[PDB]
Amino acid sequence: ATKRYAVVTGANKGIGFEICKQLASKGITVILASRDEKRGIEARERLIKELGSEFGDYVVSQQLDVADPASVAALVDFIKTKFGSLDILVNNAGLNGTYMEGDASVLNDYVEAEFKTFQSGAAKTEPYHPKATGRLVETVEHAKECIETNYYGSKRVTEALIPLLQQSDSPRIVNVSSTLSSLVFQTNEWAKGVFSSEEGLTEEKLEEVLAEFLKDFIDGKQQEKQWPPHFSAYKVSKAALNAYTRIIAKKYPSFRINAVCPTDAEAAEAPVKLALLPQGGPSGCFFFRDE
Repeated sequence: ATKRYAVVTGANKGIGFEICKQLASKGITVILASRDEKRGIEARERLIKELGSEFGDYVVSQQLDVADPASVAALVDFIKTKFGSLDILVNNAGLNGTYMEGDASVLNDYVEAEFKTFQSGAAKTEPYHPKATGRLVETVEHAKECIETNYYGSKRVTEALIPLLQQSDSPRIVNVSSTLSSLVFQTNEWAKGVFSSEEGLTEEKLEEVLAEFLKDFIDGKQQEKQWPPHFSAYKVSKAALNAYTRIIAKKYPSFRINAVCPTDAEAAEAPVKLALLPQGGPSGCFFFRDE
């Protein structure tokens, strides 16, 4: 009933776009934030034409690069000067740390090998490239950008919007994570130890794991030190984001703050429900689709 305002980052396509669609249709006013201005503008255009001209006021595009303090800073001023309030933050902007060399479809063989780690719990530490048709590349620079967006970007956007969110009588923060965040994949036992702590976990300790991983990664010691052979930066940053979700969950008890692993409209249903979470929903939990 009460008019609400939401930001969804990385929302010009994919699941984010569907999150935006579903929030706007429930009467929420959505800020569609995207790394590129025109794609965000075009995404807004398609949503109102799909939803109806009566939603033109309920969807707004604003450019947002989460790795860029000035982009983040510009967005807070925009929400401040146009609306004055914020009730929902959905952190969906994210990077893989990976690309495919050669046949792009071999990626499904790499992803397949990872999900069989779920049904055996035996996390292999030696790299195994399923085909010579394609190769899953994980460069040093992509690992920095991946960590910088998935961890530091989300924290930067979250901390910048907390002051506005705290004037909500129901602030909701939703962090879009990934199944690869599961600790079954953390072959490095120290890092797994840090991430698993429920008491005495600090952001400084999280940042030490990220910095330590990036340094063994520079040094070419990914395998020496038992770091994941594939999706390595991706797994560590999204696992870090899960742990960070719990940290700020405990800091702000009046908020409901959660992470969720997510066609795209159905996968968007789980994060959208958490953005409209009743005041009694949990806080600090990792949901796979539906719990």
